[PDB]
Amino acid sequence: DREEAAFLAASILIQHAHEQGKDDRELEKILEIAIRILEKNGVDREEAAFLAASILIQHAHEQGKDDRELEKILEIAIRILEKNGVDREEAAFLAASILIQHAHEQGKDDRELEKILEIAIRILEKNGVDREEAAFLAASILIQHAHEQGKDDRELEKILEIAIRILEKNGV
Amino acid sequence: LRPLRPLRPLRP
Repeated sequence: DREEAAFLAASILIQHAHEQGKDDRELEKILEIAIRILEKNGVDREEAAFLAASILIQHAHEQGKDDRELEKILEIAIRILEKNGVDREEAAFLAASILIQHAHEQGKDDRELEKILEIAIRILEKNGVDREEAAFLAASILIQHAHEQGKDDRELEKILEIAIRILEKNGV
Repeated sequence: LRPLRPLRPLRP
């Protein structure tokens, strides 16, 4: 299907560019061209930027990159979302959401999931929201995604406890 | 509380 065909093409291109190890300027040009082809195939501009950012972040998380290069990838995604008319606060929120949702879907253990949460909080705080609001946003994303995946009461309590640790570590 | 759209899984 047209939309999904463009999505797969963009995914191949973005992931291959990232695997090559090319710098962030060439990478940004690749993201621009992916969004242009998504847009040419009838996808909303904001939605095309969102899809490009999710592809980038999900590939970078699958490659197990360290926290510094990962937050650089996140900054790239946020800049692209900004460039396509998304409010910077909403852009950081979307990028953090992408990251945390992918981490929960991977089934990553709690010690590493807390690091992922802390990274999302770092980028939300760096954009210009309070640490309390940023941690609340992170916890919100995690809780909503876990409840939407139909997880059992046990996993729900584990998720809630992780979120509560986050909040009482970052302002409560 | 902002609703969140479902994530799309990444291709292999």
